[PDB]
Amino acid sequence: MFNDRVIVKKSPLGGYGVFARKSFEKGELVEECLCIVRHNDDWGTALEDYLFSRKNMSAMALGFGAIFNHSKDPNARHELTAGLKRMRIFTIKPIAIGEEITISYGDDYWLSRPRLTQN
Amino acid sequence: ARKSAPAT
Ligand SMILES: Nc1ncnc2c1ncn2[C@@H]1O[C@H](CSCC[C@H](N)C(=O)O)[C@@H](O)[C@H]1O
Repeated sequence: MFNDRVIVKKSPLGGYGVFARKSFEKGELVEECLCIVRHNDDWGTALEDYLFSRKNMSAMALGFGAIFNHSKDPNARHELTAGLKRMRIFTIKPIAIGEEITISYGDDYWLSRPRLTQN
Repeated sequence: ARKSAPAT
């Protein structure tokens, strides 16, 4: 799974992660993807660890959106439009080829999962 | 808790 900007491959952080295929400048757009949005309670349990949420709504990012791993020291950030219809991943610093691209899931994601170890 | 969703 890849495009001109990134590639998906095994990550040292866990499972699969998104990596830079080319160098990125600070503030450059890494990925823009559409999201499927529905009330929080309509998602079952399958995607509990993947979904993004705002208030009573949750969104499942398509494209590479749901594959980005988390880091306490991320090199990218994510934002979702009103209605959570689209998500954008922007770098917050220069990223070199081969470097994993990470975002911040937010504290509660991890605090609510004490059995899971954060890398 | 699910992931945060920062506003634009
Ligand atoms: N910094 C980190 N440390 C440990 N696990 C992480 C992590 N960032 C992401 N993950 C893993 O990724 C999950 C969310 S989905 C992200 C893609 C996932 N790595 C995969 O292969 O499908 C988390 O719940 C966790 O299991």
